[PDB]
Amino acid sequence: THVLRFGGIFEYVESGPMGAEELAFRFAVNTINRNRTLLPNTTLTYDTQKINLYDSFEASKKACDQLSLGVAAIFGPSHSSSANAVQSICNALGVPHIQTRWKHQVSDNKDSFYVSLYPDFSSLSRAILDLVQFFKWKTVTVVYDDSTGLIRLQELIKAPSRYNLRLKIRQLPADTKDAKPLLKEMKRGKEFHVIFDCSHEMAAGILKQALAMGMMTEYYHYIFTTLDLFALDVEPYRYSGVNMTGFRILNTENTQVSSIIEKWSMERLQAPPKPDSGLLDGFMTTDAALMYDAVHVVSVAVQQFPQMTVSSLQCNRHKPWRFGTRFMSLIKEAHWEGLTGRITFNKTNGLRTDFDLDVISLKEEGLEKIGTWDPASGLNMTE
Amino acid sequence: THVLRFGGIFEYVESGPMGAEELAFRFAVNTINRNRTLLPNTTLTYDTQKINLYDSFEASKKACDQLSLGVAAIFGPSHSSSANAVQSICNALGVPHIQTRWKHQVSDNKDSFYVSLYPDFSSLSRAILDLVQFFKWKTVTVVYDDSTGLIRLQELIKAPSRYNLRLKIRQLPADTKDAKPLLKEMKRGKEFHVIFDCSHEMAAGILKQALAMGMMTEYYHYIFTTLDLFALDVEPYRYSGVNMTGFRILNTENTQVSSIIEKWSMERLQAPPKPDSGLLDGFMTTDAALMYDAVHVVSVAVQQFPQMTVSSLQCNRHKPWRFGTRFMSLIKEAHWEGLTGRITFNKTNGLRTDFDLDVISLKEEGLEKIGTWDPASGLNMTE
Amino acid sequence: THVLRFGGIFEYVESGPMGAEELAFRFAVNTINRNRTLLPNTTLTYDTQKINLYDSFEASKKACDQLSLGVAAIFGPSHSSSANAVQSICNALGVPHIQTRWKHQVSDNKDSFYVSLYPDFSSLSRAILDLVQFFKWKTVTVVYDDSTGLIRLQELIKAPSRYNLRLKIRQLPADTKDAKPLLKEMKRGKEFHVIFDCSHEMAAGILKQALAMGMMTEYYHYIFTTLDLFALDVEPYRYSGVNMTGFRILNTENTQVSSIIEKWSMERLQAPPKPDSGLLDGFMTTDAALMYDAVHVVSVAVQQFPQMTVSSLQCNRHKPWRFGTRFMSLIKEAHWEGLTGRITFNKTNGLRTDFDLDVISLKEEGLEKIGTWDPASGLNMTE
Amino acid sequence: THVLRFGGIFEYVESGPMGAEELAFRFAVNTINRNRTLLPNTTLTYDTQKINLYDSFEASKKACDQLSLGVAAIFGPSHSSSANAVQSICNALGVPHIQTRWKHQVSDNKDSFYVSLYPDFSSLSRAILDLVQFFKWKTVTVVYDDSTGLIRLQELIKAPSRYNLRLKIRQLPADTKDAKPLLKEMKRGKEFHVIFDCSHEMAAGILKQALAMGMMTEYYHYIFTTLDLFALDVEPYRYSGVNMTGFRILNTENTQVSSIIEKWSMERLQAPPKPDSGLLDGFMTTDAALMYDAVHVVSVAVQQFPQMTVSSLQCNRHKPWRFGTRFMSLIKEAHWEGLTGRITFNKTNGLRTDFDLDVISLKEEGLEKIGTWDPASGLNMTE
Ligand SMILES: *[C@@H]1O[C@H](CO)[C@@H](O)[C@H](O)[C@H]1NC(C)=O
Ligand SMILES: *[C@@H]1O[C@H](CO)[C@@H](O)[C@H](O)[C@H]1NC(C)=O
Ligand SMILES: *[C@@H]1O[C@H](CO)[C@@H](O)[C@H](O)[C@H]1NC(C)=O
Ligand SMILES: *[C@@H]1O[C@H](CO)[C@@H](O)[C@H](O)[C@H]1NC(C)=O
Ligand SMILES: *[C@@H]1O[C@H](CO)[C@@H](O)[C@H](O)[C@H]1NC(C)=O
Ligand SMILES: *[C@@H]1O[C@H](CO)[C@@H](O)[C@H](O)[C@H]1NC(C)=O
Ligand SMILES: *[C@@H]1O[C@H](CO)[C@@H](O)[C@H](O)[C@H]1NC(C)=O
Repeated sequence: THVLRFGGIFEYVESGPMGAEELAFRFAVNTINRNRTLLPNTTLTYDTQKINLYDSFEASKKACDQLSLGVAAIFGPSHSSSANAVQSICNALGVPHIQTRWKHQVSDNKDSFYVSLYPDFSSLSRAILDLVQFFKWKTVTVVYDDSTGLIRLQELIKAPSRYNLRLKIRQLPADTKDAKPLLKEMKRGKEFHVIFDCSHEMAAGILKQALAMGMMTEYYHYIFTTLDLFALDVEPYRYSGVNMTGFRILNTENTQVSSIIEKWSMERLQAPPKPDSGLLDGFMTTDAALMYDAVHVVSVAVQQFPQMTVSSLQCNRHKPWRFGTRFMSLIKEAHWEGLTGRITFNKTNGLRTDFDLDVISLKEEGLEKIGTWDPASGLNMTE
Repeated sequence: THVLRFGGIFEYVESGPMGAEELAFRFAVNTINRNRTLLPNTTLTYDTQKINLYDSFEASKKACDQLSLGVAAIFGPSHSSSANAVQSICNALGVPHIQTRWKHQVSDNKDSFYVSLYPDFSSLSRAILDLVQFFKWKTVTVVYDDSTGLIRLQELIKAPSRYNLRLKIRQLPADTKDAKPLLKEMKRGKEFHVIFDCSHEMAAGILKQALAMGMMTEYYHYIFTTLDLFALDVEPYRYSGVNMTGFRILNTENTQVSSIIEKWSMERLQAPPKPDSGLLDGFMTTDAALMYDAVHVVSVAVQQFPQMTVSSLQCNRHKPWRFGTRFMSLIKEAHWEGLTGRITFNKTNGLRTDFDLDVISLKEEGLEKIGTWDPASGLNMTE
Repeated sequence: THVLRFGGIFEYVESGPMGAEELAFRFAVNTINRNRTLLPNTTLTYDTQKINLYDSFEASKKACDQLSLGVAAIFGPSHSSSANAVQSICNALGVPHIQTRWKHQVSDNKDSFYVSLYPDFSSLSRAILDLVQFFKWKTVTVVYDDSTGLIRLQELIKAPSRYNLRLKIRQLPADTKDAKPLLKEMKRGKEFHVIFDCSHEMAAGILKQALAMGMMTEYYHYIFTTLDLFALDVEPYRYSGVNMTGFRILNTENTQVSSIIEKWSMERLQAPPKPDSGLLDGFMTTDAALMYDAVHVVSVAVQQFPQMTVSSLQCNRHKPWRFGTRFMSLIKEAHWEGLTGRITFNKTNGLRTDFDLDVISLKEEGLEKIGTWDPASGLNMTE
Repeated sequence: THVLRFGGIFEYVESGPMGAEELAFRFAVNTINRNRTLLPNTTLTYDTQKINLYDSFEASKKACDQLSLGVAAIFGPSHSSSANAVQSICNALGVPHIQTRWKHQVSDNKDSFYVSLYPDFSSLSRAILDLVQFFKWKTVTVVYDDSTGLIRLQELIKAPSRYNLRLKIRQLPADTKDAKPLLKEMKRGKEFHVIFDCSHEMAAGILKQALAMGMMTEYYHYIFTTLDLFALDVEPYRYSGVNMTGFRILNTENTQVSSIIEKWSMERLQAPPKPDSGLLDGFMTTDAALMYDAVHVVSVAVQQFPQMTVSSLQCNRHKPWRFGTRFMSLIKEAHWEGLTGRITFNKTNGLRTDFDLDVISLKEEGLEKIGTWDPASGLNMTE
């Protein structure tokens, strides 16, 4: 057999229940080592470690401790500041780094030992621009959460340079969950079409706030850049007539993915979120799905090269892994059809710039897919 | 008494001369320890270390090595990826981290042991917006270089939501400094009023291709976010009739600052003499000036804290510096009349938001000051 | 094999290489000597002399010294006063005088033993007038350098009487090359269509001054009366948008002429262009081309007239040359397809009023022929 | 005693005895010697040679023959082509040259042994411009015969660049006195104000065709740049009501000048002017006056240089004249006052630029003096 171990750095929430990404990582390794189809002899081992996600030194220490122990891959923390340091450590010591969240990559950063399964926001911004094109929008407003959102929507912000759009870029107030003043100053300008660049939780929050204000009508259209739009309590919004739209990468249409999501929902019920939050119950966040997909993709990559040996690399001396370049290359060339559709990393840099999105809009019966999106092909509306 | 040591994580050069920031750090250390008035019974010693600035692991190792011996304050690197890791290390070990270049601040980063002397772009973008309001501009063409530039100037991009401006965001090519297609696109669109978010090295090149494209005429107006506009060889452009507004925080109008600049030029024994870069020769860059001011500000803060003994801190066992809190508080509330002017740091965060800018513009006799921008009083552009 | 001597007077260069005209004369003599098709049973030798080009006494003394030896034709100086003196001497002694530069001949002069190869500025100025008609110009500013430029383009100056133009004649500042005040006056007068009458060196200087003055835009159109427009380094102006226009008599399009130009450039190896001069390196000026063509035309003329034993001509005795009349008639009626196209001398006067010009213009890909001009056919502007 | 003789080169004529220039030269030579006040012990002797004025070889040979004999100074030919050769010979041999007619000056010709008594056509053109500004002209038609007229009236032609004058440059037909087509073109062009740069005989002819065309009305103003306008037969136009205007340097309004002119007219009894020519009778043209004044200027210069024993310079080998430099300085520093008013030579040029004109216009009588022009003050229009 094998004692292959994957390193995982996740958020530390002592007061609350276990995190979604870490629980999905455990679920994925359990599925991999239980299903007698992938990695028959190899059995995955847990090396979960918890950090605060906002202290790069703690994450660096945890990653160095993991690499000192037997670890074949690092599943990076979902924060830019921590993940940058973690991938720098991994690149220096040659261990592959896997990221399941978007991190702003510096153009001059010469790091090669990292692959991110979150869809690249260049392609996602192109998809949002294609949505804006399809609706014949002229004057639009963008409402982002963090300054990095401007980076996440640069291919859409740059559109008026070449297009005839009219961006009215706004931002939700920081350190405050109240989006009421922004909506108040937004209604005065008659902003019919709005693009929201916030997380699904705060997207639901601002939707509830707008409904309390009576903002949305039959004449208001919303596009959400979050991929967790399907996991929203849209029942208060069924017949309101709002033209809500968004993207979704979790391939819930496939029966296998649906069964996996249902098993996730029934297994993850120790401490569900509060019902008065605006999110459903039988749902899987796209970050958990991407963690599952990442574990499976790394399992596929290691399957083709079974002669690996797990080392005890130390951070004190830069010792590249004996098999770190080959494993990294196979991970970058690994293809797998999983929860978030087809996974294919770009060869130039390790990112998912080729993915299959589904455009889900608010019909009269919940949120239903109205087409697909493929970077090679473009918008594929069928209805 | 005893000697006092400072951190010196700087750029690494293969075979060329030391960088401007490193030389400014050394020059400042020499200035304080050669001056009787500043720290009479105290000697300043430098511990400069060279890194790639794009290897967060290398920066972390250098910071840990410096803190393993006596270092009282780390003047961290000049890149976001490395500066974040060094800042996290300094916060964990309770040593002040003084940074002289801009870096995106995460909204949920709980870091208290860091001071930035770069004029906060939250205020400098407001200054650019005040200029474009002064010139009665109804359409601008904000042009940036790196995606982080969007994070830099966000208070200027959110202007159409409150003003009647028309922004056309554009990005310079990343493959090479060949902006001729971009300048041709700007010329075709009759976009005369342009804002450049670049560096002086890149701004000089962009001006060169703008002259090559005939874009420097009596109709075009360029506003530069660079604070090194005075360091541009504007002889070919001064007679073109084009007015190129900008800013300058380096208080070159003062006589002590001018003398220090002259000494800097005299001691600069290795400068690029190539007559094709578009930059002048006898001028101190704003980054070197900010590093000089950083050393001086930390010197002033040290003078207010006698009996401060520097200990040896190990990254393996997280043990905060005993004198870190008092020294950090003294650095935060430190006022100094340095080369960049008044140096007062904000109290809530560590950023420098209150600074005295000097708006400059290009006339037939060169680049000359045409006013002064102050956050408290706005633009005092009355000549 | 009858021997033959060709007299020539050229500029005296105190140091370095000799003038381009003397090099062209020597190269043409060598080419005729090595070619057996031209002048088969004969030979050509040269008797080059050097003068200041401004001392008519020196030119007269050199011409008399050459006439003391047996010379068949004198290739006189390229300056008005010295050329006039040598032409009078040759007309008195009966030997032909071959001149390749424009020189004002007074109306009542009766000299017959002289022929000119420079395109007469009564047909060429008519070509600039035809270009002005084609461009539909209504306001034109003619800018010349020397006082003899008005007498040169007199047919262009006398245009408003017979057409509808707004000539605004201006003169380049004498004793200096800095035309910044003149260009500022032209810009203040909104004079966008300018016809420059200056040498290619001064043309390049004025182009540099206008680029520094912001006059290199799509608004400004410059017509150059110089025939060496191909020798200007238009790298900084091709992308500006100026539609620079001019002529080129040098038949560079031909393969034989291109081969001869390449041979001349390879043989030159002398007088490298100044880095900031603004001219090109491997291009031959039209003056050297006309000297080469003059030697070839006189070789053709003497080919048709064998047994011409050149005798000694005494200036003091003043005995006309025995073969002078018929040899000069043959030169005047000679025909030759040389470097500067077809070389046909007028019958009434010896000037060259019949020539083919290649109207070239500046595009984004450099200068390239855009039409053809012929005194009989007129403009044939077809790109 | 100390005998000094002057050499002169004039026109060769066969019908008339000798030209007016030589008449004035002989009159001056045999007047100064008789007047014992000027040159008490130095008899002036004329050495007259006659040339074709269009053969630079003949003029050069005659000048060399004269310089072989003892000659203090050469009174060069009244042409513009042989005068250049003679002045070059004089400069090379270091002998003063005196020119009484205007010839085109090469910009870079380094000659310092010539003085031109003809009022230079750079102050005369400014006088014409001041005269047309005084009359408040807007449409001006410049007419000339010799192309060199463009070089002469270049300051007048360069007027539209500064002011609003609309110059319409025209040229009289060459080799033909039937100027009717030009006058018809004027009639069809409705050109009312004309500036004639033609000789007095040609001016009278042009006035004759104008009267034949009925163009001597009250709406037609004629400015004549010629200084011999007072010599015209204006009786047939005296009551025509025209506004004919010109200039007059020949100070006829002086007792001594009037007596000298009367004596010259009395001596001129060999060839009366043609009765049917439009010219007066018994008058002295400005060229003869300039020659007479030139001889007196040289006499004043030699007054202070009484030791200049003439030499026997040969043209075969150039030998500078020992007395040439100081005699030339005295020539250029002689403020003699004669028929053409105050005679002062420009130190940096040698030409006469500071002269005193007297504006004359047609009235009920013949050409009364209506003003005075000086280069320093300006147009002193008193009338
Ligand atoms: C909103 O607009 C979309 C765009 O076609 C449409 O499919 C949807 O039915 C609309 N919803 C309404 C009108 O409630
Ligand atoms: C959409 O996708 C299908 C298959 O996924 C493909 O055959 C088709 O060409 C695409 N485009 C359109 C417009 O249907
Ligand atoms: C001069 O600067 C002003 C800014 O007040 C600008 O509006 C104008 O276009 C400039 N003039 C030029 C570029 O000729
Ligand atoms: C602007 O500056 C001038 C000169 O420094 C000063 O007199 C004036 O009071 C200032 N105005 C302000 C600060 O509002
Ligand atoms: C050619 O010149 C005209 C001006 O007559 C100008 O309008 C046009 O743009 C020019 N063509 C170019 C620059 O390609
Ligand atoms: C212009 O030149 C072309 C040759 O390219 C010729 O065919 C055409 O006839 C010419 N047009 C004239 C002479 O009008
Ligand atoms: C002009 O002529 C008058 C004639 O009386 C004279 O008094 C005056 O001094 C002259 N000059 C000026 C500048 O008026």
